[PDB]
Amino acid sequence: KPRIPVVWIHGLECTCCTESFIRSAHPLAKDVILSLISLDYDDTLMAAAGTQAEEVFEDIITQYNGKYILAVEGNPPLGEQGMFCISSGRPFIEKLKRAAAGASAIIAWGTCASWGCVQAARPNPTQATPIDKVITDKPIIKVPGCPPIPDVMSAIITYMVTFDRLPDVDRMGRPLMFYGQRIHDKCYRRAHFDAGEFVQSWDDDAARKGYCLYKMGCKGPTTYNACSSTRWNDGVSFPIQSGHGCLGCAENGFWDRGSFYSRVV
Amino acid sequence: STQYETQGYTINNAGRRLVVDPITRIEGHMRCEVNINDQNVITNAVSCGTMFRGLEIILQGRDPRDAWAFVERICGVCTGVHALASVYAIEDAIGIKVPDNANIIRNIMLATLWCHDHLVHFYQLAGMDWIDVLDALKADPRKTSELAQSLSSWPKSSPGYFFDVQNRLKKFVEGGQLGIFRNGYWGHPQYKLPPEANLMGFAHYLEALDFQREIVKIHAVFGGKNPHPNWIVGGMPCAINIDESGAVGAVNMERLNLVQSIITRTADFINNVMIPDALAIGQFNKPWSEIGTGLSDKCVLSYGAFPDIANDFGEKSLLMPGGAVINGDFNNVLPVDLVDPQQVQEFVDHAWYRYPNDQVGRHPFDGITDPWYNPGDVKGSDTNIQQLNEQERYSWIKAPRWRGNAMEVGPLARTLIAYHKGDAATVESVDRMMSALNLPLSGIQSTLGRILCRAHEAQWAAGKLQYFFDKLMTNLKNGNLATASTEKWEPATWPTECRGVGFTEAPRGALGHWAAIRDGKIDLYQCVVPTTWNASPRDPKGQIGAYEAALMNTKMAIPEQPLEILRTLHSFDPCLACSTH
Ligand code: SF4
Ligand code: FCO
Ligand code: SF3
Ligand code: F3S
Ligand SMILES: [Cl-]
Ligand SMILES: [Cl-]
Ligand SMILES: [Li+]
Ligand SMILES: [Mg+2]
Ligand code: 3NI
Repeated sequence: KPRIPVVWIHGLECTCCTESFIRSAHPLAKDVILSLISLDYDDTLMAAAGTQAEEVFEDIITQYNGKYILAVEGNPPLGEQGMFCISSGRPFIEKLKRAAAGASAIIAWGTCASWGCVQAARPNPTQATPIDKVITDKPIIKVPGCPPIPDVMSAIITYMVTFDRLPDVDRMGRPLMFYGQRIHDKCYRRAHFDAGEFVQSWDDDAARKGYCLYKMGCKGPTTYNACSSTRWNDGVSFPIQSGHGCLGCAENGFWDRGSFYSRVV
Repeated sequence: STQYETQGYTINNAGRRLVVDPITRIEGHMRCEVNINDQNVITNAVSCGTMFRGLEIILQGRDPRDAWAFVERICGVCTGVHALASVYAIEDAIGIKVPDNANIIRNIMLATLWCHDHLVHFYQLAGMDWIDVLDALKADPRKTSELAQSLSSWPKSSPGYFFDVQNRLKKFVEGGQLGIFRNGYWGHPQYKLPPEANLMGFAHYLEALDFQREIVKIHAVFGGKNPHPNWIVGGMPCAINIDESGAVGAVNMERLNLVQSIITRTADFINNVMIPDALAIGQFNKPWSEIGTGLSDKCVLSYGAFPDIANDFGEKSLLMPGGAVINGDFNNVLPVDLVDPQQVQEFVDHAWYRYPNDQVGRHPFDGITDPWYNPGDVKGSDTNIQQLNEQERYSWIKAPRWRGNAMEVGPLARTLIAYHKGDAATVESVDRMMSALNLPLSGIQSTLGRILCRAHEAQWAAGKLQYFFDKLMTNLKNGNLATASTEKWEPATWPTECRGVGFTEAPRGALGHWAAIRDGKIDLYQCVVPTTWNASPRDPKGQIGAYEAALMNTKMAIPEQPLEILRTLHSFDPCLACSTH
């Protein structure tokens, strides 16, 4: 049976979301690519380069016009006529718009594509802009996080393939399944928060007993994600479990809400 | 057209111009242009970074304790290495010493990155330049099994296994949905592996794609998550508790047991899959020991890495040697000082940035990141580059030099430095490796050599993982559990004005972060990253960087199909997000 065509493009980014994707434990990324979708264009993994890659891009968006999913990693810069990010000699934004026009729906992977992430932090030298500010006529599913959880990425993929539909979303376009609740509302250290049992400085007796990281600047109370339930890397850990407060990395403008070590207001 | 001489090369932009944009199977955005002569030989090469984000600008005004988190996002492929450089730099500026366990865990984080990054590069990035995936469909599964078993003790080698892999590829291809294999260079005369070796390599590509996910569980234990683990100025946040109440809330014996199981499996896979495959690529592609030499027989650079004595970054402490060779004089390995303003300098006369005087290079403590998109007279327009003008500004990458010399960095560079400083393990390993291929030592200074050194390094790093883990366990047995120093955590304890350098060897080569702190905030933060060195554009003397030099003089069999270009570029493992930051 034919597999659903997927075009994956990259703007200004660090590639962590692509890296997170291939960490998937179930299904393995190998099995997603071989059996679940047809990953028809992807700069990180494809054999073809240059004019050969351009030919694949053109061929796929033409042949499957209206029928492919567009995955976007990173974002377009509006500064310097878009030439902070250049693809085939032209502004990345042109490639974004062309790919978006033929897509049935768009997945905005990561805080970059969803909101802006680090390049959009003050003073945003390139005028990096999230996808939904440029593409205004297409369904966009935001999957934020820096990067999002590997098995969250693959679970969203398998949901769409299995149920033949987009996941239901909150008012910001995030899948309710994984972004409906706060880190702090499923945090295994919540008992300590409620008891007033806090780490006060690194490696103190409190830290060695796994006490709450609130006074160390944990942004769990204002951050929506699955990290404290689904956890990371096949359920091995998450930021808080390994001793560091949540940075807020799934939330819009998290880089610019004061120091990571200042308390939630 | 124009012609000039530099570094033993004749740079000639006469003849047919070829453009490769996008470069794929790299991180980030790169454009390459070459000119070829009537013999289809490259006479000019142009390396262009086609992205910029401006982390050096963004870091201004941040709390120095927060810096690692921002700069970690320079790159998701070499994830963690910028956070390490950052905490080193801030600690150097403020005057902070970390506890021994923190240093050991940081070394573990780095060695884990080396293993992961090198493994995935070999298979997922460079692999398809050497392995003809479609040609695997012609392989005899029994002959493939026999080949695999002649090269390695790796268990997974049955004829039925190779038949299953082949059949899966066959069904994948049959429907016409070739995905990442579409419009590839399959059948190119430079693909030299027999069908059985293509099927073996493709099977291993899939095994590596599965396995790589397990390696990073080490980052998850100590750093919470991968990609983008967490760190702190003063050590690491992963407090240890082995034998007291509350060990369920810390790094305990079960967590350490997990780490040990990953280390063993990581060494096993690298030693028995990647190493034999790299040697096999060597055996079937020996002419590539003479292609893509570039600067590797002229100028190479390592800062050194893995300080084994906590807080000591001197020669006696670093397990990975630093030093510089220039003018092809490998008998004189030179000491490197990252504070010396006459050593590391960056030029922008051929890059998209403003300096008050673009004819001079600036040490990073005097660095300036003032972006200026000005491509001059391309064929095309400002928003439609048909041909970059390499006589003027052509890249978002700055041009680093060392004492005014253009240098190669990375696994080959490091190997040559260690070999020539007389590191006994390196000499023995290199000599044995070239002997196995019946090639002279000079054969390492090539595109093939870069690949062989990278594999050797993955083996070296997997061994060091065990070494560091044992070091950690030894401290624990002696009741030494400390993972953070907090004496100078509070801004009130810092010097009002100070500056520091954090350096290491990232998977792709020499990495430095230069930071100045004033009044509790980042006053300046300048990065010079390994791919910045290698993918560098030209300087005021017209000297070419490692990529451009490595491409020079290269024969192409079919100009329209840039396989030889991709082979040599991919051999450096380009990370474009790193190069531009
Ligand atoms: S560690 Fe963070 S998310 Fe968990 S209970 Fe404390 S403040 Fe909430
Ligand atoms: N390795 C790596 Fe990334 C680059 N270049 C860094 O630092
Ligand atoms: Fe996966 S590219 Fe990495 S920076 Fe924060 S999401 Fe962006
Ligand atoms: S920093 Fe990000 S990874 Fe999860 S725990 Fe916080 S949202
Ligand atoms: Cl793209
Ligand atoms: Cl953001
Ligand atoms: Li020119
Ligand atoms: Mg820089
Ligand atoms: Ni990188």
